[PDB]
Amino acid sequence: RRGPRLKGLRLELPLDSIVKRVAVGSPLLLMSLAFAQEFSSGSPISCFSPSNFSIRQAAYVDSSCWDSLLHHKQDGPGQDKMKSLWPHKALPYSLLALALLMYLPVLLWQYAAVPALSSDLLFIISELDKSYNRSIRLVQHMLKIRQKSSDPYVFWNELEKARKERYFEFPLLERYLACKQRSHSLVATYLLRNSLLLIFTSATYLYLGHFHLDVFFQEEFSCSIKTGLLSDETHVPNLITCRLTSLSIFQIVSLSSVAIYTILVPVIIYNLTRLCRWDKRLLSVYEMLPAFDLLSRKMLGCPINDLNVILLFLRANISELISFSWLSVLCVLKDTTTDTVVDFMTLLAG
Amino acid sequence: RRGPRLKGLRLELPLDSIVKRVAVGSPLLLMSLAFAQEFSSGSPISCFSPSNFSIRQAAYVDSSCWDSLLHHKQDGPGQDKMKSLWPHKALPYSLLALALLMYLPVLLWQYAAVPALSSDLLFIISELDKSYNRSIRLVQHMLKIRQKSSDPYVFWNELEKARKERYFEFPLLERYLACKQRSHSLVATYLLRNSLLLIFTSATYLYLGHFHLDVFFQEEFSCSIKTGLLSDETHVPNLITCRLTSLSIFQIVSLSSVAIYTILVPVIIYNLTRLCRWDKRLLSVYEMLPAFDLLSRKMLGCPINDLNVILLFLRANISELISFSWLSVLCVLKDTTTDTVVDFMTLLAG
Amino acid sequence: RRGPRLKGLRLELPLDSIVKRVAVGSPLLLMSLAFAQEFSSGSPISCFSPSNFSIRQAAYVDSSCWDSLLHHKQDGPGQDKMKSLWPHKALPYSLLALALLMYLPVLLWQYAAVPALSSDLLFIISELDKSYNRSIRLVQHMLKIRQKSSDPYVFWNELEKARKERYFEFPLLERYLACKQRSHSLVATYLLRNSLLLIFTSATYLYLGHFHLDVFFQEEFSCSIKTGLLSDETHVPNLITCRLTSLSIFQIVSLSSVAIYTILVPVIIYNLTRLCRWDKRLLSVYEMLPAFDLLSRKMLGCPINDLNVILLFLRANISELISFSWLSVLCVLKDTTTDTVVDFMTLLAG
Amino acid sequence: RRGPRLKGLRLELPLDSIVKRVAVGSPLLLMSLAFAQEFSSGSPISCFSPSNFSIRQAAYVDSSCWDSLLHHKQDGPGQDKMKSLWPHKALPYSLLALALLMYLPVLLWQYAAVPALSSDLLFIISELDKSYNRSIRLVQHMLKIRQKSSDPYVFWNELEKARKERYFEFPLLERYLACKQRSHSLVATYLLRNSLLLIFTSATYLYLGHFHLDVFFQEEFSCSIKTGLLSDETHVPNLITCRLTSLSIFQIVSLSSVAIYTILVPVIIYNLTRLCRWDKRLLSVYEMLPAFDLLSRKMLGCPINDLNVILLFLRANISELISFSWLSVLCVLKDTTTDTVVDFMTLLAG
Amino acid sequence: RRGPRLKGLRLELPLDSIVKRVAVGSPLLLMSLAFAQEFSSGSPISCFSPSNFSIRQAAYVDSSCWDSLLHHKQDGPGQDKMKSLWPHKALPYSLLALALLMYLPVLLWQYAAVPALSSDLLFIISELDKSYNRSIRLVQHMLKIRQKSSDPYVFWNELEKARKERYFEFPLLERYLACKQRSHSLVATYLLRNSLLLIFTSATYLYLGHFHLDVFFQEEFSCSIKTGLLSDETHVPNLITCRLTSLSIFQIVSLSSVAIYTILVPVIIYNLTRLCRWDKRLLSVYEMLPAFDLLSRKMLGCPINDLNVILLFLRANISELISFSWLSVLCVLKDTTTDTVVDFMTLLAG
Ligand SMILES: *[C@@H]1O[C@H](CO)[C@@H](O)[C@H](O)[C@H]1NC(C)=O
Ligand SMILES: *[C@@H]1O[C@H](CO)[C@@H](O)[C@H](O)[C@H]1NC(C)=O
Ligand SMILES: *[C@@H]1O[C@H](CO)[C@@H](O)[C@H](O)[C@H]1NC(C)=O
Ligand SMILES: *[C@@H]1O[C@H](CO)[C@@H](O)[C@H](O)[C@H]1NC(C)=O
Ligand SMILES: *[C@@H]1O[C@H](CO)[C@@H](O)[C@H](O)[C@H]1NC(C)=O
Repeated sequence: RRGPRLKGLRLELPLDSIVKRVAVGSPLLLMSLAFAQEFSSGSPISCFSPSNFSIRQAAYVDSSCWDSLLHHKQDGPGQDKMKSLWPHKALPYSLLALALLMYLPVLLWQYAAVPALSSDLLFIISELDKSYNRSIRLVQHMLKIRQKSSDPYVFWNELEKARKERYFEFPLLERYLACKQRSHSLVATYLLRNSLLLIFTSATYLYLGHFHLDVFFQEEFSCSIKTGLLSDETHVPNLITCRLTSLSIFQIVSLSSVAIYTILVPVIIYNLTRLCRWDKRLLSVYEMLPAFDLLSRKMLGCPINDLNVILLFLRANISELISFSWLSVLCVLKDTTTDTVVDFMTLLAG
Repeated sequence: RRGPRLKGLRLELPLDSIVKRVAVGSPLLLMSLAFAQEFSSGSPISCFSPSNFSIRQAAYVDSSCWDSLLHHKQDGPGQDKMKSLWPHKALPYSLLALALLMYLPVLLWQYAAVPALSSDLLFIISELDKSYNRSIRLVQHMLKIRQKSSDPYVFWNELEKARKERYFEFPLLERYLACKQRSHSLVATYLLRNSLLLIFTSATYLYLGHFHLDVFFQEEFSCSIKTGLLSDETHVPNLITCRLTSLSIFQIVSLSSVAIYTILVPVIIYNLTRLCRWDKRLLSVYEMLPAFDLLSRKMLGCPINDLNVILLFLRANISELISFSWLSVLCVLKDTTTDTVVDFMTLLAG
Repeated sequence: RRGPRLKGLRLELPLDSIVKRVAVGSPLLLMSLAFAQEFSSGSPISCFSPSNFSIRQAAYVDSSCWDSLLHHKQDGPGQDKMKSLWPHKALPYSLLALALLMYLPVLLWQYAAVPALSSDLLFIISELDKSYNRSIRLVQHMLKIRQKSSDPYVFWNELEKARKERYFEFPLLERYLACKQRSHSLVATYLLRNSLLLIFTSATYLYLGHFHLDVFFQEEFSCSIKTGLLSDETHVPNLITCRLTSLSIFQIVSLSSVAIYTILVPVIIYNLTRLCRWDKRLLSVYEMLPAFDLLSRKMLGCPINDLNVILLFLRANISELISFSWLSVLCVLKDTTTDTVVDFMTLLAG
Repeated sequence: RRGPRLKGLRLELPLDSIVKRVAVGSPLLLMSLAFAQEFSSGSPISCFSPSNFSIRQAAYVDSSCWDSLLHHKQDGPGQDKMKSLWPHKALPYSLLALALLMYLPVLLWQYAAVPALSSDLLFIISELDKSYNRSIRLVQHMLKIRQKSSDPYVFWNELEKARKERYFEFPLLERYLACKQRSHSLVATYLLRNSLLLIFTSATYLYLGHFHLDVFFQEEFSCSIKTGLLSDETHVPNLITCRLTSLSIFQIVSLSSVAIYTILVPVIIYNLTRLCRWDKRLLSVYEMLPAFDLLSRKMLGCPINDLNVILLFLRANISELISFSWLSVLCVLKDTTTDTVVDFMTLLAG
Repeated sequence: RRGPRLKGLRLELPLDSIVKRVAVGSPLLLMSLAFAQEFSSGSPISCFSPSNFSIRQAAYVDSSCWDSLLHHKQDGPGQDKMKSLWPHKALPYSLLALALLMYLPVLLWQYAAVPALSSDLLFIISELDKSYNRSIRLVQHMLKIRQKSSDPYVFWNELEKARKERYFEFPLLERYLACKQRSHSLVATYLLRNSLLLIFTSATYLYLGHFHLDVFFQEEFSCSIKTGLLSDETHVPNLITCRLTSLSIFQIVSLSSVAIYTILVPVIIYNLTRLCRWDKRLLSVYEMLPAFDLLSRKMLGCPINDLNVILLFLRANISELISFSWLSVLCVLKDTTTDTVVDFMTLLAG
């Protein structure tokens, strides 16, 4: 029971998982599409060499014109003195670099803030289960006392007496939360991961703006082979002119990546903003019970605190641990009420 | 028992599962067929270049004419000044976009309304099994009292006394259903998912009506290569005329998608209408027992309510849980009768 | 025990399963063969273009003549003014449509009549095992009474007394069968599924008689390319004449499908006939036992009733459940008899 | 223990399993070899067309001459007016038909005689284990009386008394075997399956004798393309003459299939003959045991009875069930004897 | 414990398994290599046709010359009037035939001598474990008697008395072994399997000596195409002369197979000779314990008896069953001793 609970513990908020998967898979899918196009077309570019050229000579011209992009510029009939067509060649490599960059912050978070968070979460839930049991066991005596005397004054007095009984409030958790309220490691790692994601998105925007808009269309370009030693060969032409077939795929890939990351920006902004605000209905729900009372009194402090991230993970987990299904219904009963404690105790016993 | 039961709980209905599968598989199947045709034909189009052109020059003409669809229009000998043949090139990408759009509402529903619904279903069934056990436990005393006195007046009086005994009616369920009847999150998500499906179907209709009917046949088109820098090349022709071989596949894909989504429309309309009416024979069947009676008196309210969706999921689930295997036969016995309670109690005990 | 039993419950039948498998596998296998032939031949058709045509122009002619089947009708040199050769191109698509049509009634039956039948079978067998145990429990007292007095008059009197004892006859089963005898959902679904199978078989017959017999042989056909915008090109011929290589595969596929469905027709007719008659030796076998006696008195009514389908499934299942291996031997003993009950009781106890 | 025994029960004998496997594997393996040759050669036939013909025209001639086998006869330079070369084209299809035909009787046997045989076998073995236990339980008293009195007269008298005690002889088994001696379903299915196998073997012999010997060698054949519309084409030759490369593979396949089925004939003859004779040493072994004595006295009748098949499967199964390893040694002891019963009882107890 | 022992029983010896694997896999590996060479070379042979021949005509010549090996001889420039080059074509088929022939005796042995041997082995080991336990249980009394009186005369007298006690010597095993001494089925099957292996090895030697040495080198051969109907074709040459590329692979395959089977011959001879001699140190080791004494004194007759095979399998199995690790150490103690019995008894007790 315990071990399976530890394995099922969540250390990555459900919403951020989709962002991780998208930001790490989209460049990979685009790169796979680029490779598929490259291997389907046979040749990345095709050139219009004279009829005299044999098949081998034409293949040599194609290869030398396609491989001379990273090295020398090539100019089409709509451009200035020079235009750089290199991004056509360095597209899959840039996609690999972008995928690695996007995966890097995930690795940073996992290696830097998985173990402490796991330990804190497991310890807190282990304490909280028995804390809830101990809080519940007094409800029977509370109900008997209420039945004996119906006035509310005695009820409030006995509630105060139970609170002061010192049989609970777990001074361990009080000190632990007091210490955590000053810790900043988890918030630091979270904010750093989000900021890295945003910085890399801006970097991709800059890359696709500086190096892809200039040659976005660039239908054809006039290559040359005489730059090498074979300048005394009159057989070859001077300015063999040709084009590149994967231009449409390049344009698509670029636009698709831009759109995907524009979509992803606001999600990351919301994820970062989640820390600025303390986790409000649930707070009023859990304030009543002494077990959750201790951790609900810390909202006076600044929102940016390690406990805040721990609070987010507790809210994410407790939704499925099992301990949440009861107090929610109990507080729904309280809200509906103009008896409730007796019904809650009966349900818990059942 | 509880574990496997909560694993086996269904949260997507049986009928909507087929629609979800179809609306995401059909576009993928059509895309796979398009890619298979592309890689089987070797080239997407073939052009009738002069005999002087070598193999490499002919391949260059083919590639430049096939890649100049998204960029420039091409006109056949039956059209107006201009006709756009770009939908031929952007078919698989549009199919991918449509598949993602159709899959989006499923993800929205699963991320937005799976956990609350799961918790509500689990709590309701867990309480309902105990409610049924407690209710059936009193049939023995009912039988003894009925045997002692045969008149129906005493039977009715004792039935009222049992109802007022207060040993059941579970004030938890009463207040839970009262709260649910005002909630609108589940109905909102359901209606939003259905409306998204309808809107995306209409969008596909518009896309295939605007950008496929104009060039539905468009056998051939007249391409040109002189638009580039090689406008001084007298060797090449001026208006190389050629065609595209995947026209039949394009026409099929379009018609097939239109037919599939026309088929799917009415199913989604029925799914949306399901909420407009409360789930009648089963209602009369389950009204008798006190356990199901409590949720059977909420029919007065507006049909649109969170409880209605939960009612649908309970009806879908109880049909296989096991709890329904008895009351149906008991109410069949009641219908047959001009003793029945005794037979039902004996069957339950057995 | 109960779990594995309900997993092993059969809800299709041993015979109709083979028809279900064949009616879907045959079109799929034929389509796979057609695709294999298409990808092995490389070119679905080959045309006899002049020697002047280069390789690219010849490939263009092949593609344009093969793609102009579904759009225009081509004329062979043995025919009337015009003949339609489109079924050659639309063969695998028609096979896919036929496979989907064949699979549709199976899905209808599974989604429409699997759950009610499963529940009815489960309840009936669960009650019948206990009924058999209770019935056999009295054989000991019957044996003692028979041993005490050897005359047959007292034996018959005690048999009547046991029948009237009211310790069995399970009024639940009586009313359940009475209600079922009026139900018609299961018979309706069964008849609808079989009728859909027959209608689709007739539709395939019509399709292969209208659109395959006319062009069954159609060795060659005279194609044309000047219909496009190369009508002023004197280089091309006027009426390039050519043939299609997969003609034999087409002929085979057609004949094979016709034969397979002709074989399948009588099986479905027999499946429909199975409902018109109640299942006779087994009835005389099971009449004696009181538990089986109740369900054996309902044949006075029309054979077309919901209970009839449930009776068929009971006969199909009980053959392997275990509850049948004994009564068969007991009734074999009864037939062999000119003691038997004592031997049966001893065997059951052992 | 029981369930695993039921699963491990053999229902197809060990010898006929090899014939079943071979009669289906051989045609499938030959078909796979034919397809491998077809896809390795690239062209099923190659033709010697003039040098003027381009590559496309030569491929057209090849395809039209290879596809005109099933349609029109082709004559080689050693034949009469006409010879039919169709069997070259319809070889893999004929192999598929033969494989399906050979698989059909197996399916008939499995669907028609598996369940009754399984039920009879399981019932008989379940009764026989208890019968053997009861029979051996009396060996202790037999040994005691034999020790008390050494004369053989008292031994025989006590043997007769034990036989008449009526504590065994299981009247159930007697009546069951008496009923089975008249049943003919199992022998009918067995003989029908064997006769179907023999008939299909003879059919293959006829097919390979009528349609393969005539054109067994048929090196080359003179094709023609002018039969179509292009009879005014002076360019093409009149009687293009060519050959087929897979002739050796065809010859092999034919000879191999003939040899395999000639090998299989005698095995099936022996399988059929197995029923004509009752299974003798084992009968003398099992006659002594009272449990096996009952079925031993049933060979007075005709060997062709249902029990004969049941006897064959009992002999096949008991060899591994466990109930055979002891009585064989006991009867070996009896044969060696000029004490043995005491040793057998001690071994059984141990 | 028992069942796993039955599954782990060895029924094929450790040495003959390697011979089986080699003799069944070597031809398969050589066939795979031949097929790989065939599919890597593209054309099994290449011919030097004139320059006038187009590509299609050259391919036709290649195919017609390669396919005319099994039909007509081809003569090279070093040979007599005729030489047969067919073995080049039938090499993989001959390898398949050889593999099937080598696998046949294995199947014969497994189908004909696995069940009886398995039953005998399991029965013998089951009896022998109890025999060993019963024999060792008397060592305690033997030790007590030896301690009471130290003289060897009383020790020998008590040993004889224990041997005559009749509490062991298991007349079951005595009679079983006496019967087995006359059985010959197992030795017959073993000798037949070995003789089949030797005969098939000799057959391969004959096949490779008659049909491979004559044309072992045979670099080239002069083919002809005019033998058909194109004898009036002046365009074709008369005696197109060409070679075959897989000659080296053929030579290798042949030499490798010869070497492998020459290696395998002596191993099979040793396996056959194994039966001629009874298995000697172990015989003296087991001559002591009464459990193994019974089977040790059954060696007086001819070594070729059924028990001999049973003895071989017992020796092979007991090495790992567990029942041998003790008596070996006890007899080592006996050999080392000039005390040994006392030490062995103390070790057993410990
Ligand atoms: C074509 O070839 C000739 C001779 O090889 C050469 O003189 C001429 O320059 C070539 N054409 C071009 C455009 O270079
Ligand atoms: C064929 O080639 C010649 C010279 O290479 C050129 O003048 C002519 O225009 C070409 N014909 C076409 C139709 O392009
Ligand atoms: C053959 O080619 C020449 C020149 O390319 C052309 O004039 C003639 O029409 C062609 N033959 C046919 C049958 O079209
Ligand atoms: C070769 O081609 C010429 C012209 O294309 C034709 O007249 C002649 O008949 C052809 N040769 C044969 C054998 O058909
Ligand atoms: C070359 O071809 C011509 C005609 O195409 C033919 O007459 C001659 O015999 C061929 N050469 C040889 C060596 O056969």
